[PDB]
Amino acid sequence: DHHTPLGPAE
Amino acid sequence: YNLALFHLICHSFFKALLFMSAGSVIHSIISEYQDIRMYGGFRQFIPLAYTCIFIASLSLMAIPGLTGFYSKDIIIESMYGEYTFSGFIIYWFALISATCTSLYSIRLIYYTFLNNPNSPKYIYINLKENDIVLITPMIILTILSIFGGYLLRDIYLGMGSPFNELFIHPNNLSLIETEFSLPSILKVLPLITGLGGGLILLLIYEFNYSLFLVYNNKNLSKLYSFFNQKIMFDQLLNNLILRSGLNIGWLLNVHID
Amino acid sequence: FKYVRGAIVPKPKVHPGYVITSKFLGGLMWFWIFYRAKQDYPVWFGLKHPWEH
Amino acid sequence: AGNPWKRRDAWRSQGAFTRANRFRGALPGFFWGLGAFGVYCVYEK
Amino acid sequence: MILLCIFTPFLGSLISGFFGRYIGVNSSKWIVCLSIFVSVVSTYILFIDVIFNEIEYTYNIMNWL
Amino acid sequence: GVSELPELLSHEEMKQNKIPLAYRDRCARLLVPLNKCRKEGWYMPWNCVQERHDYEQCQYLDFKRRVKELEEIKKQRDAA
Amino acid sequence: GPHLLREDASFQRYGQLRDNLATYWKFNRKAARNVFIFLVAVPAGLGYLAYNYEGKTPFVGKRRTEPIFEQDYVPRK
Amino acid sequence: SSTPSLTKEIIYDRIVEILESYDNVKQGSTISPAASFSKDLGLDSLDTVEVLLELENEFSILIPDNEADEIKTVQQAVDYIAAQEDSI
Amino acid sequence: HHIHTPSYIKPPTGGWNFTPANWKQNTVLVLVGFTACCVGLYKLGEAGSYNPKLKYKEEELSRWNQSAK
Amino acid sequence: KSFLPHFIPKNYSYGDYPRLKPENLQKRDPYLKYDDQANKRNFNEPLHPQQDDLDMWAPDHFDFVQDSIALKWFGTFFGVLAVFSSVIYIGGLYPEKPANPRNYPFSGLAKDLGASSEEDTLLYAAKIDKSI
Amino acid sequence: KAVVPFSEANKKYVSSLYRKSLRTAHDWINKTEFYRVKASEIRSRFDANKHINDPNELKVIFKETEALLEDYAHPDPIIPPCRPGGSKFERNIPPRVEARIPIDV
Amino acid sequence: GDNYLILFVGWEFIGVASYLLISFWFTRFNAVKSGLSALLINRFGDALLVLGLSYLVLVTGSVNYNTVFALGSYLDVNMITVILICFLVASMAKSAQLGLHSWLLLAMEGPTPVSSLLHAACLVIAGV
Ligand SMILES: CCCCCCCCCCCC(=O)OC[C@H](COP(=O)(O)OCC[N+](C)(C)C)OC(=O)CCCCCCCCCCC
Repeated sequence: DHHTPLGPAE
Repeated sequence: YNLALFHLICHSFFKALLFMSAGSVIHSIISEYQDIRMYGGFRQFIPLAYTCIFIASLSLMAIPGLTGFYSKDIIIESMYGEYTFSGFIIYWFALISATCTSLYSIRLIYYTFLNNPNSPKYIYINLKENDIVLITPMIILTILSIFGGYLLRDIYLGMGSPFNELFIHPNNLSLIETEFSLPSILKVLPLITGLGGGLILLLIYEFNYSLFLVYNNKNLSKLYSFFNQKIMFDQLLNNLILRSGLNIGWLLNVHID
Repeated sequence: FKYVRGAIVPKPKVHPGYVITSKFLGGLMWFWIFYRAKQDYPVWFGLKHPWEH
Repeated sequence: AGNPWKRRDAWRSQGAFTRANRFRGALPGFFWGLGAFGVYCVYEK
Repeated sequence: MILLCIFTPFLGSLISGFFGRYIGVNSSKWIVCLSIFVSVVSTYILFIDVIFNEIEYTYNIMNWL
Repeated sequence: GVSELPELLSHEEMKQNKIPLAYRDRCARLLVPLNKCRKEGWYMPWNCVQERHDYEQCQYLDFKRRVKELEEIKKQRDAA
Repeated sequence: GPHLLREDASFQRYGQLRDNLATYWKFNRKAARNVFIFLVAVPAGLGYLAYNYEGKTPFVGKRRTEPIFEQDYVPRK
Repeated sequence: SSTPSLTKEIIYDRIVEILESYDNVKQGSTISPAASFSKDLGLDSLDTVEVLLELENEFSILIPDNEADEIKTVQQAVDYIAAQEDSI
Repeated sequence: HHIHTPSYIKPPTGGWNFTPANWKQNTVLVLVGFTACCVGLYKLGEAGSYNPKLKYKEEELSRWNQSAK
Repeated sequence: KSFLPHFIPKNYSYGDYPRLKPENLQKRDPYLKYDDQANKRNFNEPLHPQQDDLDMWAPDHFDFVQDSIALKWFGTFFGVLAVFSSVIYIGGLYPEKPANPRNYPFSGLAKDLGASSEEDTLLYAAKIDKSI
Repeated sequence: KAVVPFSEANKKYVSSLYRKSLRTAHDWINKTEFYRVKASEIRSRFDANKHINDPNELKVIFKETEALLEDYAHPDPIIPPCRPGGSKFERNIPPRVEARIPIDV
Repeated sequence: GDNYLILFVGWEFIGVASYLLISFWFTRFNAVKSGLSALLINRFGDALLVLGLSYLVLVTGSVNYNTVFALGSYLDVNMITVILICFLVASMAKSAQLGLHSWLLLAMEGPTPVSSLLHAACLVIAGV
């Protein structure tokens, strides 16, 4: 899948 | 003004649908082509996209009973209802545009959906409809392109309906002679030319396509090239108006500053 | 996945939801055209005035 | 020879792309519109 | 009701413009769609009042020139 | 059931009914009920069918009156 | 600093020339034609439009004193 | 879901179908990845052009002249298609 | 997938498919923020708006025309 | 085939600045590698004195036909639409009005159209219904 | 430069000329069955001049060929979307991969 | 907007937003020059729209719809013609009528949702 990783907390 | 506002509202429905259903086809083909010459035989593989284009085109073509019919037929007939020199000239321009509307709608539908496949075989085994989020607005606009004009017609086109924001001078009221004085031949003339002309165009593609190999005839090639290059207007604008506009700045820069 | 050489493309296996929705919208349009034409073919084509019932 | 790609172009006019299949269903739900209209005409009576 | 129809899409523009980094791709799209829909329902409510009941609305924020 | 043009509305009754200027003519009497019916029925095509047909026929008679006038005008122009 | 721009000699030669076009300018017939157009001809054209209509356009609250629409219609046959 | 990517197995399959369906290939001529156009398949210069124009149409690309002249074996064609970001 | 260079390019709109780890937490705050003063728009609009066709009676306007005559 | 845009000098003299034939960079082969692929430029290529008129950022130069041919075709088109207009006007082929144009009571609604008194009737009046 | 028939530099010039001939046919003719007829007619015209020794004949033919190709050129050729000139060309180009150089400004 | 100046604020920012939407894929050289083309032709229409508003202030002293529309019958025909000729030129640029229609097909460089919006119930209808 794309499984776009999540970036750091903002 | 009342006819213009009503046709303005109706056009926003079935023209947004046509753009939406065009983007549906472009996404569905895995090569993401936008050239109808690389399309063909799409009707089965994406039947829902075809239906939206079909209904939207018929609405655009002012097919009787549809929303484009209640807003566009009256505008074209109002040109003849003016009974002035300019009104008569523009009636034929509008009539041809009405006929050309059917022609380029059928040509767009044939090349994309009804033609023999021009794309690779791999494209057609992967040609699938898009998700429901894409589909949902198209269905909502599809219904608006069927009924909407009939419901809203009396608000904007009804005789005597108060719309004082759109002021019409009493000397300029022509809605009545438009509605009562035109011949019955002109009431269906846009419908005959569009439907009759569209069928003739469709037959030539399917059965007698050798007439559309216009590269043979040099006069046809020049006439085809003139319109494909958009009356050569973009060339004239860039090569003459924009080039000389920038050259004036250069001459001022060189010979003055 | 595997590619099959020479095999022709048959009629597609379009999901039933796509086909039925397409035929409902198309049938809705054709019904409306026929329904409107029946009651307005004289009014539309100038063969009868709207008040001449 | 004559049309060297003739065997390659064959699929473009066979299967789903015959003249019958391409134009079959070109009017979406046309007879369903007549059928529902027919029911309306008979039910009105 | 009139301020809802006009300025709600402008709030959707700001949120996806400056807070897009903080709410992510998925929620930014739908919150903007939420702001436009509020303008849709507000417009339809005003359409009945204006066209069918001959009611005009006017909100004068402040002087410009 | 409109056979001939109705009696003309007075100037004051046109101002009271806020009739559009372009429609302050021989048929303004039949327009007052129709615009009253149109507003109540949300201008829907099925609501005020009879009142709409009556007013449309009135403009048809006003039109045919203007057809007769132009024939009359041409006769004076032809014979002068 | 750390020379973050990759200096291009042809860019520098081209840019240096565009700044120094005045050195090579010659007041020949071509230059004289453009000087006359930009500094004499065009200012004269605007010069005569400005003083021709100096105080000749009282357009504040200008009224209509003539009818717009014709009263009678005359057929063309 | 879109087309499930494009691996060299699919690229080779869609290339063999071109050569199998191109009768100008000399009789016999086993179609192998290391097979050349001129020698193994007996294709001259103009026939090589026709094969590579069907190649660019199959994967929906446009092949430059500087790179079509260097495509002389099936494997070199397969490697070229896989080396194109927009081959579909 | 690709390389988005997200180490130092952090625009207000996100920069190439940016969804922070705590996106659910922030989304509720923004939805609360959006809803809170969306009602504020409604409360202001109902107070400030008016009907310009009902501010002056037709009898008041007849006197204006005659007096200005 | 391919021709340079207008206002491009055939010669120039700017001291020791290199003299080169003007090359419209918009026409360069886009399948070649460049140090600046978007601009189709290699590093340290000499620039024409008016290179800003002969690169990507300059207005696009359409060259399918010559400008005169495009201008001749452009005039030919609108000339037909003017001959068609002129044939009908001089011959008077447009239809006559089927009815006398609309007229209104109250001296053509003169009072309702901002007329003050009898001196300004025809100034503001619409077409007058002479038949009461 | 002069033309030497049967040379390597002649097998690339004719091959490219044949590509532009077929592509122009493809742009003009949008039906596959009709394109094959025109594609074969173009090829047979190449076969007729295939065995020519005299360069003074080839340069007359080569100059004439470009006259036909330029005259028959489609004003709106078919271009793949991600190729130069396509509808998706240069769309969402991935950014350059290079470490940022810090500066004190 | 209750007056023409407020209309002009929306008129300009439609062109601003159309510029950013057409050139949304700004690494594409074609989309970048198409966004500029749409902005500059519309800004040509804006320059005529400003002149019409300046002439409206000169003749009527106001830009409010309620004031200007009450005076329509009593104003000089030439003054009325000048203002609306300026409005006509501005209308051609946004509605892509002949003469200022070249940007319309360049606007296809934007994403299809932009086309579905700009060309249906938006900028192309502002001139109308
Ligand atoms: C009526 C007034 C409206 C005010 C509020 C509107 C929303 C504000 C959006 C701010 C965030 C933003 O767009 O700027 C930040 C984004 C960043 O790009 P990204 O999508 O994060 O991709 C990141 C990938 N890069 C790095 C390749 C882009 O854009 C840009 O730098 C793109 C350059 C154009 C600048 C756009 C400025 C628009 C200002 C409008 C002028 C009137």
